[PDB]
Amino acid sequence: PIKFSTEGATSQSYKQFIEALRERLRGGLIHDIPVLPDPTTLQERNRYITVELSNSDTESIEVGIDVTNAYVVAYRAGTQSHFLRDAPSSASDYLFTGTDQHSLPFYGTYGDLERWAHQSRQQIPLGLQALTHGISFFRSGGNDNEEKARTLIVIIQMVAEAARFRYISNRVRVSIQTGTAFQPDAAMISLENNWDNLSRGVQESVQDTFPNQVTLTNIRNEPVIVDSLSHPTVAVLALMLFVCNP
Ligand SMILES: NC(=O)c1cccnc1
Repeated sequence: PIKFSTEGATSQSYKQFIEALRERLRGGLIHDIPVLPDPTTLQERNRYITVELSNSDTESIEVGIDVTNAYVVAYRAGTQSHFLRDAPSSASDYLFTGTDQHSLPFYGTYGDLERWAHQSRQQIPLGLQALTHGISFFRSGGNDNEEKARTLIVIIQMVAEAARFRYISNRVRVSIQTGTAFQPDAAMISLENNWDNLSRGVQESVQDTFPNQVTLTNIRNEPVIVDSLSHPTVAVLALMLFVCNP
């Protein structure tokens, strides 16, 4: 059980949490870049992990994560757990099996979460206070589905996206260090939207060239063409989705 506490959290305690998560998720290396396990050769008993997100010794939740794609597929508060509508069928066989499991009304995608939250990622603040607020809300068991979706958007980005992208983990680090919430910039959003694109480019590459060019967006809304392993933005990839072996 990997843990992160918001009580007196620091840039360092958050970084160590993300590092521990990255170490558990890594299935291997491709072109020196960590990659998640190949789902087709992964044993189901090794597929799902739990992360504990706590505000104090008395207030904590857990999130269940699919190691094949780093997706949050479920969360738990006490004796009750809740699974995303499109959770893999096997997720509930391994996660929170000693709870009453419930199906959430929305899919775990940004598309549906943003629809249910009535807010885009760009509009939802991130940082220690947003995470603290979300932990309390899930532990309280409130049935507001709009806030459930917003809370997952926060957790997903501060946990899963941070694990995937050094840019995002560092941005959240800065937020905790400075105690200043932030909204995801166009660079952060573009990375989230192109994780599988970048992973595929790296792994299908030939002579350091991506079969297909990936188009990212930088901080100032300008397109940045990415078609090779040497491209500076490629360094921000901490964990890749498995697409194919070389
Ligand atoms: N459900 C998730 O963890 C998720 C959703 C969208 C993008 N990345 C992760």
